[PDB]
Amino acid sequence: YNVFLKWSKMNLTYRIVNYTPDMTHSEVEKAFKKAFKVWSDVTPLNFTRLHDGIADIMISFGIKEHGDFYPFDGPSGLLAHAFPPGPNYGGDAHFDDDETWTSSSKGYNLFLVAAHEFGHSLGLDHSKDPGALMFPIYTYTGKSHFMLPDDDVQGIQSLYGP
Ligand SMILES: CC(C)[C@H](NS(=O)(=O)c1ccc(-c2ccc(NC(=O)c3cc4ccccc4o3)cc2)cc1)C(=O)O
Ligand SMILES: [Ca+2]
Ligand SMILES: [Ca+2]
Ligand SMILES: [Ca+2]
Ligand SMILES: [Zn+2]
Ligand SMILES: [Zn+2]
Repeated sequence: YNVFLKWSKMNLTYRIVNYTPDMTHSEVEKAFKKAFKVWSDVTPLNFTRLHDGIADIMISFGIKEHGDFYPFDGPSGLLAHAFPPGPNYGGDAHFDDDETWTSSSKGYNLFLVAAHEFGHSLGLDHSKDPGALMFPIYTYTGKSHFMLPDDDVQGIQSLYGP
């Protein structure tokens, strides 16, 4: 794993500011929740969704320039990114809506990206282990279950413990 500063608290909050047209509000909510559980199952980190106001990790769907000068690029290329732990933009996660998001395989599986992105949100950088979730390349397994690779368990736990 690779770490460049982690959250001083274990109970973090998150808010879904907007939704992509590719999935139902429910599909999106289910995918992010599951993504958060990936890290919550292996550390003491707890996540609570908020509906209004500012949360630690604000989740939004955008295109091109969307408020942080880290513009997206339309179809292909970048699909999403997040800021490391910290206030305001820190930990926030943005998803390029010029990409097709899905709960399955026809496009970018939202759960898998979001899980990868909340890795950054929590303080993790890219892995050198090709089978790691935090590896810089996205992949679909075609399998229903997702077990966080031992490497990311090691990485995440090196910052928050078991
Ligand atoms: C720095 C900025 C510019 C960069 N932005 S980017 O738009 O280029 C970008 C964003 C996310 C990814 C990405 C990488 C890896 C995954 N992981 C998996 O799919 C995955 C599935 C999977 C299944 C079993 C075991 C491990 C696994 O890992 C999921 C998504 C790849 C590239 C970044 O945040 O990575
Ligand atoms: Ca793109
Ligand atoms: Ca934030
Ligand atoms: Ca889209
Ligand atoms: Zn952004
Ligand atoms: Zn990444």
